[PDB]
Amino acid sequence: STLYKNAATQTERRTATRDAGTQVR
Amino acid sequence: LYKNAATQTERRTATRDAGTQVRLE
Amino acid sequence: KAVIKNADMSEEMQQDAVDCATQALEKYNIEKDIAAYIKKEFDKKYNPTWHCIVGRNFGSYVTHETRHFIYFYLGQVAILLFKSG
Amino acid sequence: KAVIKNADMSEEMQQDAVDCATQALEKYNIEKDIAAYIKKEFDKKYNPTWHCIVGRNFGSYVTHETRHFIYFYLGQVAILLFKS
Amino acid sequence: KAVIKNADMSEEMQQDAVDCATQALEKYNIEKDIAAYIKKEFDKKYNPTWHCIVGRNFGSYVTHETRHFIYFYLGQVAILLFKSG
Amino acid sequence: KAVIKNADMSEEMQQDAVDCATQALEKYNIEKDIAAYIKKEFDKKYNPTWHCIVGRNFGSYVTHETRHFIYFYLGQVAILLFKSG
Repeated sequence: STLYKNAATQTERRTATRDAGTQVR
Repeated sequence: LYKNAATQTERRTATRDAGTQVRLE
Repeated sequence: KAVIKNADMSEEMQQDAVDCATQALEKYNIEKDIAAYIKKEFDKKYNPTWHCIVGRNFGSYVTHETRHFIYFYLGQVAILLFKSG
Repeated sequence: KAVIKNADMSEEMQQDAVDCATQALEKYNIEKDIAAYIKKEFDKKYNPTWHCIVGRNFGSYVTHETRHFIYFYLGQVAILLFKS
Repeated sequence: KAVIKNADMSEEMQQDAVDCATQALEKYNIEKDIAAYIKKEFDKKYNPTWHCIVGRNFGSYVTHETRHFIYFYLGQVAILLFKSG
Repeated sequence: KAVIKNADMSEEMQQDAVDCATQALEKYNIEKDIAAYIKKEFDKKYNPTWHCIVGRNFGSYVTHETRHFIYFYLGQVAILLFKSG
């Protein structure tokens, strides 16, 4: 009748964050 | 019979503010 | 600014989930309180029973009814919402 | 090093959660894999269906079968285990 | 008198950063204190936690939350302001 | 050839920052690239998130997790390394 699945999640800090480099010229 | 539940994390990372000044030029 | 990381859910229920989260995001600040609002709203509109996990660092292994799972980011916070019987 | 924040489950069920969780940490390092290791075992020791959350910063509002809820701290990581 | 070199933030927040920096330059002389004024106010008006670097010769590699980064020239000094944590 | 100006991190982790900095200076010449090398290496050995500022003229005001901050001179350059977020 009703179908159930297993599922797993993990948080990655990256998804909402970006790396940035800056150099004074 | 179902009951509701609420959980919150109390883990506390200690935080410090730091200032630095470099004048080599 | 919503990114669906994983979903097994109707696009309308998916859109409903993010909309429900945004409002929960507007009014409440404690992850437990955010989660409670979400689980309650989804328990009425769609039949019980739902569970909601809100946080920035957590890992999960759950069992959910099919077409009733979503794991997504709104800003920097992850929302796990699913139905298990 | 187990401190239970809140619980509605039997004392052996209280204790069993700690043993499987402590052991799982010895074997695994990623929170998702820790949760999978424990949740599978708790499907066996008491029958399905169980759910497990492993992390250090998260809030949850769940609905559980009565006498089947636990939320506790192990070291720096919180483990939420319940049956639905 | 402000040249914005790179940004991932709202224009409303962009102008606020430049306005806040101008005020810091009016009151303070040491780059460390200028940076402190901006970071503290940006922790108040917008949520913690912010970090600020002010100088004429430095290189940086940081990780910032999306929509919360700005790097601009004000006066003779480069100002880096972003939120991480 | 490092002078530790200020530090809140393990004497063992302090040496790694200095050791990693020596390698970063050997491999790269541009301050931005030196900073990138340090932040990445410290992201692997210790968990994210790290930030590094490399330069000779700058002021900074940052917020760091305790026992994860170091500020030192290496060669002709000052290096700021800290962990937040």
